Amino acid sequence: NKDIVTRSNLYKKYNQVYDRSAQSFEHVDHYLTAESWYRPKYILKDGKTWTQTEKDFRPLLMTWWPSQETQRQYVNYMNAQLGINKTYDDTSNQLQLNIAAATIQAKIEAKITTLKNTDWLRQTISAFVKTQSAWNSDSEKPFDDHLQNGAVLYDNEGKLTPYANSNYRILNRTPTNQTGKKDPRYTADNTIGGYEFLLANDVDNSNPVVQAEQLNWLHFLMNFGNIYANDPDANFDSIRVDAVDNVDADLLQIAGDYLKAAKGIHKNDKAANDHLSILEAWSDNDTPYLHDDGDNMINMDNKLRLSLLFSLAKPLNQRSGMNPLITNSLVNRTDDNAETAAVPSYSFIRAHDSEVQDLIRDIIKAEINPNVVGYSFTMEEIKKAFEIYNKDLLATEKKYTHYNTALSYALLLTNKSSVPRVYYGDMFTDDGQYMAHKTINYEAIETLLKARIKYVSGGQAMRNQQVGNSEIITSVRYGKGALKATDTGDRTTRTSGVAVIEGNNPSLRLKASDRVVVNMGAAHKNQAYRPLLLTTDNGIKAYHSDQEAAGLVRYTNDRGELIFTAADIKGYANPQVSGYLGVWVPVGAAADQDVRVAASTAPSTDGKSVHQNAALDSRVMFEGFSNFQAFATKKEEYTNVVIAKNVDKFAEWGVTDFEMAPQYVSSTDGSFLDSVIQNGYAFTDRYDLGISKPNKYGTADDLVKAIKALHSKGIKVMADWVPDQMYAFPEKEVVTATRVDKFGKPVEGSQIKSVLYVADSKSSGKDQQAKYGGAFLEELQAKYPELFARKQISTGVPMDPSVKIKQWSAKYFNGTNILGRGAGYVLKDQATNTYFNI
Ligand SMILES: [Ca+2]
Ligand SMILES: [Cl-]
Repeated sequence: NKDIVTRSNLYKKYNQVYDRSAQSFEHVDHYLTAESWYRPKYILKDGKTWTQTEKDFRPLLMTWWPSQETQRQYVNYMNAQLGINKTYDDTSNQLQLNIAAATIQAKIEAKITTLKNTDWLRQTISAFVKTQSAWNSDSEKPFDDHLQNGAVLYDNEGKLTPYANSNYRILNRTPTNQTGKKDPRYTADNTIGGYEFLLANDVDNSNPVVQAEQLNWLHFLMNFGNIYANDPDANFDSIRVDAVDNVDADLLQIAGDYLKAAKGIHKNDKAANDHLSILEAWSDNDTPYLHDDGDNMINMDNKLRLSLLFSLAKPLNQRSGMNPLITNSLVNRTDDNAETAAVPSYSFIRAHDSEVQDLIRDIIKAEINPNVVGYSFTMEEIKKAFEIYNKDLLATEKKYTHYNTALSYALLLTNKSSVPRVYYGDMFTDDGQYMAHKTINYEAIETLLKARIKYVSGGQAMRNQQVGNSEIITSVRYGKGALKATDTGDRTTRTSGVAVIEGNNPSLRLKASDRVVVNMGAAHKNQAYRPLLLTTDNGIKAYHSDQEAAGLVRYTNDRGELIFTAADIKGYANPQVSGYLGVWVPVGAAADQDVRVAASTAPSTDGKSVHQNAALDSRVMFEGFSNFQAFATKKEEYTNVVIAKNVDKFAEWGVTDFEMAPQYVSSTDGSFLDSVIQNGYAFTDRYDLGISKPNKYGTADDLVKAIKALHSKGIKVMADWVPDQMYAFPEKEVVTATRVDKFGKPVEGSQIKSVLYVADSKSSGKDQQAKYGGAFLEELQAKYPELFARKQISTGVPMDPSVKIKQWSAKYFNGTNILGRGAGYVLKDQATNTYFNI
């Protein structure tokens, strides 16, 4: 318990602790750590004269050691640090070691007076502690496939840490596994459809008090303008649910219920489309889960992503056939004639995380360091990887980066029955200042986005034709008002629609007798067509008007068929195309032609909130950041400042939904990619949206101006809801902990098995969390009582708003990534085998 901490020290009555008080020890929850300092009764001032101790704290390992072997190692170490040329071996006795320590002590106090400070000794003792297997990674091994090498799970009933107890920490309650059993309804994924421990400090989203706080935070983000700036035009309109497969899926009912109660998205498409919210949910069970739950949010179409990636973007010898582009999707686009698609979705080829950091890892693991752990890169590894990356982008033969980006975007931006999401890093450089440098594909993508507003409407037909040595796909939109190939349309149908012709093989050669006959639809008999995009020897030629293409007009026949031959279609191999891209639009669309349609106020009657109809198809999502954006050097280069200045560009592209980066002030621990490039996903304060300090994207005021500028053009703005984990807490806590895998299963024969461990898991209690934490739970329970009545699926009980989280503490977390502090960091009395409690 509390004894006296010392025949280990022969200056025992000088070096013994000032008093029996707690104020004379650097403790964590009244326990002592190998790095704990204390106030002795006397200091050996300048290693000369025993002086009698104000702010004169000294290391405990100066005068106390857990084992005699540790004293030896401490003597050997500090001898080498202070220039004492003498080591002591295995057979040395206790008197020799005590005199060695009572010499080290003297020279320590000499250097404290010479150097006039103590930092050097903090670093020297820390360094010594990290050499001992019981106080470093050695006792935390073996490592597992956790992104940060391993995790520890906080025990629900800890006799020595009752303040860290919980009746919850219910793990792996993914949408698939929400009830603690695999859902029998969803068979596309044989697994439990995710895992609890992803990164850093894992928030216990099974805790009813934490569930209430996540809703509190959700309300805050959807009212950020009203709350921060008393400005109702600066609110986030929508959310992205980050890391769905790594959190308790009760948050999906909580967020869906909130959108229904607060925004009325279930009433009609106008409400739903004004607050269009998305998941990042990787399991193939999550889409059908979300559909049954009421389409309160939309998921990615992961099948179409993989179809694009493997048909178009992969290297030439790893490339699949093209037919997946038609059939391997939530929607079979062979003949899509539906007023409303069965399931709503968003579609993409890349995102901030998907096919960016994966490519940087491939480059690092290849040409620099093969022992890289997950995505835990150093900034130097990143900077040099990007020299290889940026050169590969402009190569015809790419070894690392995507082929056929423009072919992918031609399908994404003409496909029916999905909301396309354009990735920032496909129009601008993944690195560098925001919107500073255009990619070689910027023009093609910009042309398609403007064309989409003007031409892309009506039913869809995709065909896969075997011709010459290879294959092509055609994708057609029949024009506004023409759902079917037989619809003869009105005037606007005639001057809308589009044909996309694509091949994914550079050797594609048509025989002289080969015809590609593309049915444009019954509205397009005997009609002039002109190119929008054509593949050339060196890249892609874009056509910004009918007149720019005046020389390349061709005609449909009396059956409404465009016909192409060897003269028109062949394989190419340049930095932009590896195969063929041709895009054709009808001649004579007015300069201001817009075939998009607004969401109706008519009541929804199918029990779903979001409907993949012409109104949702008219939307475009923009992922408005890159992980590897440069840090701003001046205020004009801040992302949110550039966004406000360039908002006219987004409206011109038909961006309806601007997905902003997470706006939380980033932690700087560098324990993951996210906390090295400071994207916003690694944070300590959920409510610090550039308030205490700028985020990577600017000040809180810069954010407010960015949201208002986007709102000024009718553009909705999405907040990144990130309830899975938090990084780099400033206050230590002692927890009873067990070494686990990412699923929370206890490991082999770990020395960390219901033992004390020192976590960084307490917030300051003086941050934005302390101000806004649970601040809106009374307002929410008053307006929307049904939210707090619902018995959540994973727990069987409602959210508990009776407690407010002003300070994060281990009792609200499942556990943490291993911190390299070891299984024995909390000091015991050698004799009693008892943890020191003060
Ligand atoms: Ca989790
Ligand atoms: Cl259909």
